[PDB]
Formats: sequence, C-alpha cells, structure tokens
Amino acid sequence: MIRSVVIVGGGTAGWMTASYLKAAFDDRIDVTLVESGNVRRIGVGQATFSTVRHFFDYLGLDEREWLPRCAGGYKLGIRFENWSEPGEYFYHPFERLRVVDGFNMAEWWLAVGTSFSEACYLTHRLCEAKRAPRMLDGSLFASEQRAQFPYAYHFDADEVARYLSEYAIARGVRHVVDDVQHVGQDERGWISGVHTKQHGEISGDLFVDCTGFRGLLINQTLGGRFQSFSDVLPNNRAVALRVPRENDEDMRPYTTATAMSAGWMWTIPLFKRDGNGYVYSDEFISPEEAERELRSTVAPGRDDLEANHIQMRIGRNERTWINNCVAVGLSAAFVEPLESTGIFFIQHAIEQLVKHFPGERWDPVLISAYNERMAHMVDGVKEFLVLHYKGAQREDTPYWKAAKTRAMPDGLARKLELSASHLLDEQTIYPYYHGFETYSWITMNLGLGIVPERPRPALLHMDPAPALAEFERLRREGDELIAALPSCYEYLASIQ
Amino acid sequence: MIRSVVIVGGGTAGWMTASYLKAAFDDRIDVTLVESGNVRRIGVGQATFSTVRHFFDYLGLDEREWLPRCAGGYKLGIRFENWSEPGEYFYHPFERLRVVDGFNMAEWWLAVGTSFSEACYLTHRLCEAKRAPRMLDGSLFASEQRAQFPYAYHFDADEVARYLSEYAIARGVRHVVDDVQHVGQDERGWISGVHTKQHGEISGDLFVDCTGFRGLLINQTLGGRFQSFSDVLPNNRAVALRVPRENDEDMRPYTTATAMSAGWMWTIPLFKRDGNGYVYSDEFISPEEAERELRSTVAPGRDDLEANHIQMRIGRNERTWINNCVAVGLSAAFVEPLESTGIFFIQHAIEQLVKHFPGERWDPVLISAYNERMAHMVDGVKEFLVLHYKGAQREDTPYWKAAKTRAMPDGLARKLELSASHLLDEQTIYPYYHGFETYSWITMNLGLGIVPERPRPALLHMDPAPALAEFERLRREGDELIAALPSCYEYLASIQ
Ligand SMILES: Cc1cc2nc3c(=O)[nH]c(=O)nc-3n(C[C@H](O)[C@H](O)[C@H](O)COP(=O)(O)OP(=O)(O)OC[C@H]3O[C@@H](n4cnc5c(N)ncnc54)[C@H](O)[C@@H]3O)c2cc1C
Ligand SMILES: Cc1cc2nc3c(=O)[nH]c(=O)nc-3n(C[C@H](O)[C@H](O)[C@H](O)COP(=O)(O)OP(=O)(O)OC[C@H]3O[C@@H](n4cnc5c(N)ncnc54)[C@H](O)[C@@H]3O)c2cc1C
Ligand SMILES: [Cl-]
Ligand SMILES: [Cl-]
Repeated sequence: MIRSVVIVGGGTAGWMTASYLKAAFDDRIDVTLVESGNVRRIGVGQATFSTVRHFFDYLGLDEREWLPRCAGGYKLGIRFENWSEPGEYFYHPFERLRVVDGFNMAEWWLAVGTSFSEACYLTHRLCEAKRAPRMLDGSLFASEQRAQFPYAYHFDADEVARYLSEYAIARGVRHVVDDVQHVGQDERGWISGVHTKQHGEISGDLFVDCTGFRGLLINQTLGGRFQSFSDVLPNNRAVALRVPRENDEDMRPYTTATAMSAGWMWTIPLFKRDGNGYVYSDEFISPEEAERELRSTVAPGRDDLEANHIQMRIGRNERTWINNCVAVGLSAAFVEPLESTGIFFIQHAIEQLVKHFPGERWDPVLISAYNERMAHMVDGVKEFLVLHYKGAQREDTPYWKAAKTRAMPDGLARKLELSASHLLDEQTIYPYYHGFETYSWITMNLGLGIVPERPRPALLHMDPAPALAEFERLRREGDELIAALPSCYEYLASIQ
Repeated sequence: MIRSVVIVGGGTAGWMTASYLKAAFDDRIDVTLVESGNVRRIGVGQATFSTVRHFFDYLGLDEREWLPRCAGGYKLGIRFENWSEPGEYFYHPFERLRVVDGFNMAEWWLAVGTSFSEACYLTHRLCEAKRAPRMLDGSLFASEQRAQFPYAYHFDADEVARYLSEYAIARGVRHVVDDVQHVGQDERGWISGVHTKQHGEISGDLFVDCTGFRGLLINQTLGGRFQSFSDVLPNNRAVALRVPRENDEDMRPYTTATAMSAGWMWTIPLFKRDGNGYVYSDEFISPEEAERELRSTVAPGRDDLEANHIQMRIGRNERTWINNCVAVGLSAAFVEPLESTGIFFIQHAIEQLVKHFPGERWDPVLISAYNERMAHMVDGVKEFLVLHYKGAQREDTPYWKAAKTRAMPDGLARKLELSASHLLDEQTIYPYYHGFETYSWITMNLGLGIVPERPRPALLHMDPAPALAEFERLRREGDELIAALPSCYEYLASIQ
C-alpha cells in the first residue's frame, strides 16, 4: 500500500484531483496540494461535457448546492454558427437519437424529412426557447432519465477551483501556498520531493503534476515527450472578453461556437455575464488583429473591458504517467475548446487514476494500460475536432481554404469516405473511449454538411409510418416542454 | 430500388435469411430459395449465443411457440470441464457482473473472496441445480431484465430449419427443390442467375450464398479468397453421436465443453436426448481413434448408435459480399463450435445485410463497410477462441503441448500480458463487435487460470463491506432461486 499523494498545482486540475481522491479513499490516503501564490490559474468562463454530473455526484454534491456558487449556467449543447452556409446554424445537443424499427431518426430523417437537429432532437426547441432543463419544482424535464438528456454546465473556472479547494481542505487535504523551485529525483529518476521557497521539501509516494501548460514535473523534470497536434489543428492562441449581459432573459442554456475569419469564437453564458473568446491560429491573424475582430463582434466601443490573451500548448504527452508522476490537466494534454473537453480530460484522467491506483509494487503493465487509455481519450477527440474543420463548407479566407486541404489524422479519410455514402455508427467512429458517442459524430457531419448522397436503401423497402409518427411525437413533446419549462435564467435565479 | 433476392441453400442459413427478409420487408421484397433435395444440411443438435432471442422476437415468435417444435432446451452458459485437471470445471454463464463502488465483482473476488463463477454469478447455482430460467407461470427468474441474464438455447438444427421454411413459405417465399448445376455471370462478373436441373434459370437482383462449406457462389463462382485459421486453430474435423436420455431429470440447462485427448467434446442437451461431438485435429488423432474415444466416454458398447463424421472449413472469406452476392453461414466463415457462434454469425450477417441492403446503385462504400463488420465479427471470436487454448493449463498429450506453443493472432500477446497484471476490460478486449462482452473474456481467463498476480491495488485503499454484502446477496438470492424454480425438464415438459 502507498501511504501519500503530492499534488503540484491549484487550478481546476489540482483541486478536482484532491477532492476526488478524498471522496474515493477518505482517510486511507494522505493528500497535500502545493500551489503558487503568484502564478495564476486559467480563470475564464468554461463549458463542460455530459460526464461532469458524475464527478459532482461522486463528491456527494447536488447541482443546487454547487452551481450557484460558481456563477453557473446550463449547457444543453453547442450551437454551431457560420461554419458552412453564411448565417446558417445548427445544434450539437446532449441527447441520444431515438430508434424506430432498427434505424435511428437521422437515418429516417434522410429518407422521410426543417433542419436535421430541429426534426430529431427535443433539445433543439429547448435551446431556441432558452428553457432550463428543470421545472421550477426541481424535476428533470425528461419526466436514469438523466442519461437520455445528459446536459452539462457553464461556470467560472476560478470559482469552481475555489469551491473545490474548500471541499478538499474540509476533508483533510494539506494546503501549501508556495512556489516549487526545484524537483528532486532519486537514483532511478523517480521524483523524491518538491523543494519550496518557504516550506522546505515536500515528499510523498505519488506526485500529480497539475502545473498547466508548463508541465513542471512531467516535461521539465522527467523529459516526457510532448506530441504537438499543430500539423492537423493549427489554432494556438486565444483572446477572451467578459461581457455583462444587459438583459437577464437573454441567458442562453448552451454554448455557441461561431466561425470567425481565422478561427472561431465561443460564447459561454454565465449567471450575470457572457464569456467570449476568439480561438485562432497566429499564422493567419495577429493577436492584435484578433482582439479587434473579437471586440467588433461582441463589444464594439467597450474599451473599459480588458482583453485576456493566452497561448495554448496543443497536443499531448506520449505518456502522462512516468515513474511516480502522473500529469492531470493541461500538463498532460490539451486541444482547443471547440467541444469543451478540458475538464472532461481532467475527470477521466482522475477516475482512471483511481482505477489504476498504484500499490507498493508499482505495476508497469497497469501503468501502461493507464497511458493507452489517456492517449486514446485525446486522440479520439483530436480526430473528432479535425472532422469539424473538414466538415466546414466555408472557403472565404485563407484560413478556411487552408483548413480544406490540411493533412488529417490516420483514419479520418476513411470516416469521410464512409460519411459520403452513409452514416457513421458505433463500429466506424473512433473505437476507443473518447467521451463522444455515435450521435455526436453523426450530428456534426449532418449539421456541417457531410451528408450521405442518398438515404439508406433498406428504408425504401420499409413502412415509413412509425418514423413519421415519431417525428410528430418529437414536435409535439417539444411544443409541450417549452410551454411548461421556466427560462434558463428563471430557474437559476430560483436556486441562488 | 432492387426487388428480388435469390437464396441458394436451405440449411439454417438459408431459412434464417428468407424469414428475416420477409419479417423486415414483407411484400416489398420478392424472395426465392433454392435447395438441393439430395445434398443434406448440417443436422446436429446446436447451442446458441445470447443474441438469438432477438432473432425470434424480430420474427414475432415467442419461445413457448418455437422451442418445443425444435426439440429445444435451455442454455444458461457453458460448463468447461478438464481444461486443466481431471474432475475440475467452471462455468461461462450468460450473466453480466455486478458493479460495486466502481469495480466489478471479479475485481472484488480477487481482493476479498469458492470458485469465481460460484461467487459471482447466480447462473452458477441455477446450472448446478439444473433449474429452468422460468417459473412455471412463465415469468423470468430475474423478477429488459432479459439483458441482465441473457440465456440462450439448445435445439435440433433440422427442426429449426424445417420450422423456419414453414414460417417463410407462409409469408410468400418461393421454394424450389432442385440442384444448382451452373451459376451464370454477366460481362462484369456479376451473377446473372442460377441454372437448375429441372426448373431452368432462376434470376434476381441479389444472390445470397447459403450453400455451406462449399461456397458455390462466393468461392467457386466468384473466386472469393478464403483465409484459413488452421495455423492458430488446427481443429478440422468432428464426430457426433446422438445419445437418448434415460432419466428426463438428467436434463442440464447448459452446454458442456469437455477437453479430450486431442480436442474437445460438446454435450448439447435437447428435449429427449443429448448430442455429443468430438471436435479434433486430424494431425494428432485419426477419425477412427476419435470415434473410439468419443464412444468410450459417452456411450460405451452402444454400437447401435451411428457416428456422424464431418470435415470443417475453418476460417473466413476476405469478403463475404462480392458483386451482387453475399455469403451467409458456413459459406462465409466458420470457427469450431467452442463458444456456439455459427448461428450468431448467421444472424449478425443477416441483421447487417438489412442495414446495408443495396439500392439500384450498389454503393461500393456501403458494401465495403459490410465486409469490414463481417471480418471483425469473426476475427474477434477467433482471437477469443485462441485465448481458450492458451488458458488451458493441461499439457498431458502432444495436442495440449502443441496448443501451448502454437502461434497466436496479432493482439493476443498484449491481452495475455495485461491479464497477468490485471483484468481485461472494455478498452483492452477485442475492440470491434464480435458478440462477446468484457465479462466473457474475464470469465474465461479466471476459469482457465489466467489470473492477475495480485488484486487491484486500489481495492486495498477501500472499504470492503459493500462488496462483501453483495457477495452475500448473491449467495442468498441463489439459494432462493433454486428453491422456487422448476427443473429445466419440468418447465419444458409444461409447454410442449
Ligand atoms: C482559452 C482556454 C479556454 C478553455 N475553455 C475550456 C472550456 O470551455 N471547458 C473546459 O472544460 N476546459 C476549457 N479549457 C481548459 C481548462 O482551462 C483546464 O482544463 C482547467 O482549467 C485546468 O487547468 P490546469 O489546472 O491544468 O492548469 P492551470 O489553471 O494553469 O493551473 C496551473 C497551476 O499550477 C501552479 N503552478 C505552476 N507552477 C508552479 C510552481 N512552480 N510551484 C507551485 N505551483 C505552480 C499554478 O500556480 C496554478 O495553480 C480552456 C483552456 C484555455 C487555455
Ligand atoms: C460439427 C459442427 C457443429 C456445429 N455446432 C454449432 C452449434 O453448436 N451452434 C451453432 O450456432 N452453430 C453450430 N455449427 C454451425 C451450424 O452448422 C451452421 O451455422 C448452420 O447450421 C448453418 O449451416 P449452413 O446453412 O450455412 O450450411 P448447410 O447446413 O451445409 O446447408 C447447405 C445447403 O446448401 C444446399 N446446397 C449446396 N449445394 C447446392 C446446390 N448445388 N444446389 C442447390 N442447393 C445446394 C444444400 O442442399 C443445403 O441445403 C456447427 C457446425 C458444425 C460443422
Ligand atoms: Cl476545453
Ligand atoms: Cl458454432
């Protein structure tokens, strides 16, 4: 049995790890977190993925408890705007496709169909009407049933870290505010301790590197190799603004991803404000040009509002677990937030760290299994993201022209051939766990315009009546839900 | 739209296809089946896999209806006997493992455990007590709930074909009893029709090859390449006996697979009798030697009983769909019946044929996707079967010594390495659909003796109480079920 964990870094990565370890092992693990008082954590508004409910449940926290304390909002999906036809948008919702007579509604839609997402998903209407996913009495709109409509959240990154540090400290995590200046290694290259400015050497059995892009332990100390995705995903910078929303009722229960001239822009609706960020490649636009284009789009003349500029390290470490060090968060990997995966990567890395937790005999076969899982998680998402750029039909600036001809990860060419003939499915998407399911791959293809040439031929041999009835049910149930549900803001105000 | 299907062959493959097509498309497809009046279909007692319930449900047939008409029995799993030492055994049941605090009962069994199957599965007790999976009132023991304990069947192959021909003919399948003498091809190599002795040319749009090992269309006409698995799975012959049952209550609700001196032997319990078959490699034992060994084991002195000798073609076509011809059943592929997969391959080929049904354009991308799916289906099983021979600890004859050192498929080595350290899971088993789930891979490993060196270290850091309570629940629920359920025979007698 290993006795102690030392976490270096106090961002979302560090505190999620601390909290989860305590929830998992309680007093059967000792945990110390060391974080700098002067190197700032990434603090923007952030979107999450559908698995995030599980993390809070596991911690024993109800959404009514944590969400208001993190300036929280609801994410039913992502609205993708201006990617193909100008002014055309669509939704990528957290909602599974229904199945009629062995075929999902997307197959039926192609045969007997109004946009795809509007026809096939309740969530589409909920978004258009800016509904909350809960009735005022707190009950889920589905009436677990949470899996069928697995909505996620928007929140303030600083606040969630602040809230989790409190959770973790309340449960025995030793907290040290100091800078790590040197990382000690023993005669085998294993980490022996971290040397701080004012608290001496801090030691333990297992070191978790949550130091962000920097990768102080995994890269700077251990020589872990970082594999860049720039060749297939060139976006490398971001500029963000925090914009107050004059209207409450304008609060949208979804993230928006708007294609810009040389990248794309997020809109993440928090409780009293919207975060906006322009993710771009500095090969096609300067940071200054990018700030100007962002400002023009969301806050013209608002020079009172400060712009936050960030460089991104895009890609992943070959191995996120080397010797007795595991990297969690941006130290481990990162891709642009086009599908809100940052916190997903953190949660999964942590869940899997618990599953692959080391005993006193560090098992290299177990560690290698952990490393494969982490590689597949990010590689699957990388491939899914490249699909977004390949699906985008717009070709109006040098950036979009270059996205059209840019090299692809292995396997994506095949998925694009398949997609021109028929829909991807469980057997033909990326086969290893990467968060996303079949409906996500299909929805992006259909929304962006990668559409089968013709419907599935089997369908012509079948009775269309049950599918047509299902489409009618969906439109009907939609109508009813938007009449019964409070607005996104309404519900949130009622739980503050 | 294509209109007409011509099936050549009236074994299980042919009639399953005919029936399923009618159930799927009704009068929106024309189907003709041509079968020889003098080449016999494979007629032994057969075991099935868990998906088979879906096939009968799809046809609209309740088990009370079809099972008695096929001399049917229940299969709750497979009892593996003597794969290591004489008198030792374990079950591979159709039952999913329960999960406690994020870990399945197998992981808990290694940490806090009585054999593995006995500890972890209700089905173990049901098999030992020879229970039926249903109460006399017809209700499932689980109280869908059918997925949690997805039992299958034993039946007579001739009877099921006979029963399905009736189903299909009742629904408009044209039936022709004749020999196909020549298969015609157009200028492009596409099949134009099949020439019979007494009924002239029979034509259609789509040709299904259900001619068995022979592959009259797919191999003899089209020149499809057949990929042999003999290098990794040498068994190439079988000899079978049909043995009447003295005492009805000897009827077991499972298949038995007993390792023999140069292969293994099945016991398949039908309603009035047991089928027994010795599957073997003629490199290590002659067909005469094999018959003697079989006779000695299950029916000594019973020379009234006729032995049925069969050569097996083991492997798969590179492509089961070429031009306008799709191979279904033994014409497509076959592996030894160690895990009862023949009918499973038929059903999945058919289900996927409906999904990939061609339109007038014959989309080559769609066909290619079908071929990949069929290749994976069989390759996954092939790898699982080699695992059985690699896990077998016995080394007492040249056959078993040779099984120990025989070459493996790519990918298995890595799975064996993982297995010595920790349990396989969804990410580390064969990744494409091949019928079997994680619990099957794990259960075979633990049953055969491929056991992690030590329990999962994470477990030592956790409270064992909930798992211990679950084990107790399982033992308790087991006790109750064998007291409440009728015998396998009892229930079957009550529905004849
Ligand atoms: C522009 C942008 C947008 C994003 N949007 C989303 C989104 O919408 N949704 C989502 O899920 N994710 C998003 N992400 C990812 C998200 O920011 C991270 O996943 C998450 O906040 C965790 O970051 P981190 O904890 O790994 O690193 P950081 O927040 O950078 O924390 C690093 C920590 O290490 C400490 N540290 C560094 N060096 C030392 C040292 N020498 N001694 C002691 N301490 C040290 C620092 O003090 C700090 O506490 C986005 C990222 C970027 C860059
Ligand atoms: C020893 C053994 C044990 C098995 N055990 C199991 C088991 O336990 N569970 C399981 O699921 N599967 C098992 N299988 C597989 C099972 O036999 C088949 O999957 C299933 O019965 C279908 O076989 P088939 O229809 O493809 O071929 P066959 O039964 O061989 O049928 C071939 C048909 O083609 C016709 N035909 C051939 N040539 C012509 C021609 N020129 N003109 C007209 N008609 C022609 C024949 O008349 C016949 O009707 C086993 C197989 C073997 C060999
Ligand atoms: Cl992200
Ligand atoms: Cl079989």
